Amino acid sequence: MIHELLLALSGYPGSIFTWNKRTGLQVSQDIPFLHPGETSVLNRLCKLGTDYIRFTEFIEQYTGLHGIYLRAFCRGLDSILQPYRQALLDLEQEFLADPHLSISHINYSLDQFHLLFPSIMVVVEQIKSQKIHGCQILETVYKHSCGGLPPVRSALEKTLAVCHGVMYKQLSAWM
Amino acid sequence: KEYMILISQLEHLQRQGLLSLQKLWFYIQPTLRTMEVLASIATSLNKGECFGGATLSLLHDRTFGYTGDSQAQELCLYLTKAASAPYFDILERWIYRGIINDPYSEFMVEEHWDQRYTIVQQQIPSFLQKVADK
Amino acid sequence: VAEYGTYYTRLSHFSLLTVLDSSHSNGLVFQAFTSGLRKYLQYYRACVLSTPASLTLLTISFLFRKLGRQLRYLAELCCAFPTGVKLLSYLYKEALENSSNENYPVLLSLLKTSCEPYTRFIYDWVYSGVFRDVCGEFMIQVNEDYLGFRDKRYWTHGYVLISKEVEDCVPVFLKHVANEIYICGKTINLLKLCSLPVLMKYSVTAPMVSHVYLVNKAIVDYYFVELKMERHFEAM
Amino acid sequence: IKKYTDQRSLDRAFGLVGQSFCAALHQELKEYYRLLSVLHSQLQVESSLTL
Repeated sequence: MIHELLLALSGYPGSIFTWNKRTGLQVSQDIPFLHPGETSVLNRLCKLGTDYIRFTEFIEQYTGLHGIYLRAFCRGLDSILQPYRQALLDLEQEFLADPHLSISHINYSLDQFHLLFPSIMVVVEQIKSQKIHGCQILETVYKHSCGGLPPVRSALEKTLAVCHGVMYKQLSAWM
Repeated sequence: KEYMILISQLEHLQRQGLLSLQKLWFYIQPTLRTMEVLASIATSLNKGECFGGATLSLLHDRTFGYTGDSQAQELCLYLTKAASAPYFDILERWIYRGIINDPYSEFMVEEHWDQRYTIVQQQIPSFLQKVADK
Repeated sequence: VAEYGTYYTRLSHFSLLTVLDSSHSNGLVFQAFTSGLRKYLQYYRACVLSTPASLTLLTISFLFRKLGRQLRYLAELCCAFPTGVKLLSYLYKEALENSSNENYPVLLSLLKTSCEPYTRFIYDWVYSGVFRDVCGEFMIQVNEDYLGFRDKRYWTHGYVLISKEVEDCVPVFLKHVANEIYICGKTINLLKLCSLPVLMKYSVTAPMVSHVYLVNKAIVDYYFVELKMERHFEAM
Repeated sequence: IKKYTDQRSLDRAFGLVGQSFCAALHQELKEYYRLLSVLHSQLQVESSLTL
């Protein structure tokens, strides 16, 4: 389970964790010698690694429409994956400390992330449905860091900060 | 010889293996580009068998064909000028004493009413032909 | 991550084939891109030496998350195939862009090394008259020296780019200075033989303005004492 | 060079210039010995010991 759940969490397909394109990555239903009860919470644990590779695809499309602020929004959001990925490294040594680890601590470490990750997905989704470019992103992300939820307005403040720097490229050379 | 010193200091770490195949190879990476330009000089001098000043002109084409990588033509530039160091000790003898002694002639000479036209270009200078006339 | 290691064997495949001890028709400038390119390759080699400890495949893939975005740009700019002065404009375009804040300094690093042969033929052409390009790709001129004409020392000398008429792609911009290193390169030897990528752009400009003015204040003196031009005007 | 210093024997044979010629080759015989002490002193107390 222990290394095997870190790599379903990265979003990459497993055999036990089937990818169906209709739903993203999800645990396959009713697998024998596991009570069905523990898989329902497990489906929710897959939902943070599903939206995370619905996230790298928003990166890689514009890295490696068009807009010089699109890839500036990519470097706004990568530091939000920075505490995320740091908690992926925080679970690894816990499993060397003891390798009889149950999934209830794993569920607990990820509840911080559960209200941070759909709120950034909905943000990029309104961006890609209005087909925005340039400086008129910064006002859409500003009234989004006007937002509630204290983790999430800070998250949306780092995404605000990087593409305000590309505004500063222009306004430093113009003035 | 100067390469062999650095290797014997690597051989002093090599008393037991703490160096992998990559580790010593990483020290040879800046030196890779160096060792192949000294190869191309050495084989070009072995093939045509030039002598005197036509060697030094051959070394200048080697400076032209490498062009770019200015740090590593700079070393072979010191090679063609160290080669011009015996070409300088023979040169002063024709112009400041007259009496010239060359080992087997390495600096062009033809010794002198009139007495012969004279022409001197036999070894060929490594610069333009107006210097041979002068 | 095997695919991440596949773009490292493209760089080393491209650098060993663009050396000019295997060619002498391809650009000097084309060689000059590799002298900077080989410094990122050894940088990789100490970082591959630093990947242990690996307790999982994530501590390493996340370590190269940052180098990954960059390697995909920095690998596939080569793929088209830009060569010569057209490659020197292809890195300068990419150096004008910044967006990505770690793909910006490596293309900045390449730009300083790759202009080294290019810039070399400039300062020698306006201080002595020797344009030392006679080998490899890029515009080769030596100019058709005439002593029979004395009218600027020349009567044939093409332009410095003999089909496009353009010079480009080095700090300043060379869309003014280029037409004037032309006119001063004829006359320097008439004396003789009978933060931002835009910020650094504005520090080169005034030096390139200074040397043409320094060369103009030598040929103006030469004119006054040797033409006696005012005397010809008076006589006309 | 070691046998050639043995050929000059007799101080006066035919030529004074003859034995001064290999008197020089006896000075340059000696310089090769002064080396061998310096590479020897590493060996023990008085590197990587391989040939």
